[PDB]
Amino acid sequence: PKHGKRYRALLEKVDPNKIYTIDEAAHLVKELATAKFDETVEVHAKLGIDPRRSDQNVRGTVSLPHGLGKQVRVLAIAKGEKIKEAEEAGADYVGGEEIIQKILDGWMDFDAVVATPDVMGAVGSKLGRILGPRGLLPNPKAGTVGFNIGEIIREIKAGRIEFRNDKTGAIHAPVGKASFPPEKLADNIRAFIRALEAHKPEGAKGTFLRSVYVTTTMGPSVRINPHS
Amino acid sequence: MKEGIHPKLVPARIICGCGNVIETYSTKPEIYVEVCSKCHPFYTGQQRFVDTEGRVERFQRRYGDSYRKGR
Amino acid sequence: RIKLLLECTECKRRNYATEKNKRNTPNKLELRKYCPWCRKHTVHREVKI
RNA sequence: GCGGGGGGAACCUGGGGAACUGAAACAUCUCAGUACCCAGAGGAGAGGAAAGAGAAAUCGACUCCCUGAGUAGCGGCGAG
RNA sequence: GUGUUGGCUCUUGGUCGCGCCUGCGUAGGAUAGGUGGGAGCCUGUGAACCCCCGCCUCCGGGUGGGGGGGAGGCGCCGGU
RNA sequence: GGGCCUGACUGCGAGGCCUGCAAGCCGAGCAGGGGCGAAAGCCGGGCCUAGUGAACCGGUGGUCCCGUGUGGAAGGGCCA
RNA sequence: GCCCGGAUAGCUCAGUCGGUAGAGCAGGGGAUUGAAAAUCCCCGUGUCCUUGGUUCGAUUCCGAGUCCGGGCACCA
Repeated sequence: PKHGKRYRALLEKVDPNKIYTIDEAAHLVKELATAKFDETVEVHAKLGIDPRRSDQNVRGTVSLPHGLGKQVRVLAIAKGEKIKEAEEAGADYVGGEEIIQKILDGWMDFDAVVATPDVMGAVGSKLGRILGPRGLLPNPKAGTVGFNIGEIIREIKAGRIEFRNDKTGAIHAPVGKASFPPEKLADNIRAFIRALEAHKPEGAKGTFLRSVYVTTTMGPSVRINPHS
Repeated sequence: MKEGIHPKLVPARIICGCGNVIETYSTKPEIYVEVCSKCHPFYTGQQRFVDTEGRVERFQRRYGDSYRKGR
Repeated sequence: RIKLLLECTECKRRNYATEKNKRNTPNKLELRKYCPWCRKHTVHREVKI
């Protein structure tokens, strides 16, 4: 009845009988973990879909405002003015088909790729073969291709966070900071709640949003009740 | 009479039959079985005061016996 | 049931016209043509099993 | 100290309840709930004040006559 | 099947809920079951050094515990 | 024998073949709409006379007509 | 017209809960061989029915297609 984690204390904080609610969550999590540096809490969940028959495969992004500064990097692939707009907006990786070429070579530091319709051909076909079934290639309704490179990367910084059910029907995303801002992580968690909810294909019958949670990169993993 | 119920009347009639179906499924009714029959309950008992019976019939029974059980 | 089976034409969700047809030689291959009452004539298409 | 029982041409209530013939065969169907066995109250019983009608912000117990269409319809939608 | 046709009981199967507690085609300090958060984590072991003991196996190893004490280890970093 | 293409079109037809019934059968020409020529025009299956079956019943693709107070609906009317 | 199973070596058929394709028989090759055998070693071939999506990859996982096998129900 004794286990291998010093986290054990934090675990004692952890009383898994209730599924509680959102704000409560902000508080008890913020309190729960501030180990090295300050917690990088995240939300994670699972939906009653079937990602094999891609007729439910979802992804995109809500706009959890915040202020922001951490999670899911993105590549702004375009040319001059777009590098301008998106880079400034809030980009982690920026350039164009030159960055695309660098990637074909041996540089890929961005989870999501957003390219403007000006270097989109080079991005998708040159880097198509590279970003591939990694989730790193641009798609016209996957919040990944279009001219508003600035607008989308912008929200990435004020604040981005995307969506993409993995193999078994689950998503992950940043919806509030540790010592946060908490309300922020909340709001973005939300925008995602919504756009996701919308995407919800009419091919669902029952408990659709099955598992919905916040988990970090290398860190904690706890479900969140996007209700409260 | 000598076998109705005791706690009311459940001793009589029955006209019936069948043949076959397949309606709001694929068609009309395989119609026919011009037949006739019986249709009834069962027997049992308890005690007045040292020495008794009941006889009666099924359900009506159960509630009833309960009743005079009250007395 | 023989290499003679009956199909019929329907057109781009805007109507359906009929007529039987076959099975033999080029089997499935089933676009064709025809014209529905959709609009004034229109492709149609055909296919429809 | 009471009651019944026993009758009764037809009418009458319920009890149980059939082939013909038709459907130019005939198995659903049909004659029909008809014939007949019965139990029983009458002088007539039957039914008899609405968890009704019907849709108009309408009627108003029950029974029998005329009408309601033989239309509304029931169906090897056929005899009927 | 179900109604009278009540009592205790040995037990065995399917199913879904959680745990393993678990996950070894191959380069992979290494038996990575995914997809999320994602460079930090922790000191009721004062430690990865050592000790046995509990448990699951495809040599290894993974995991859960009792102790033994003297700022240490690992995740990072990189790398496959 | 070669090219290009769907009319083996929907709406329909006047007026005739034969026939008592129902059948089956012949068809200029008007409309929408196309296709073969540049066009004078042919094309509403094949070179023609056999490859055929009422009525019920029920199915499906409509439609978006009907619904037994009203909204809908089981269900259902006409088309294919 | 529904409901289940399969599709693999020439034959009959195994087959990770995604990393290799394997039996049994047929066929062939040597030793043995009054002798037939049995013995006895050794091999041979695979879009794993087809088409796409999931995944770093997939015989396998899911959809769809064709085929064969099973079954169960009606039929004016």
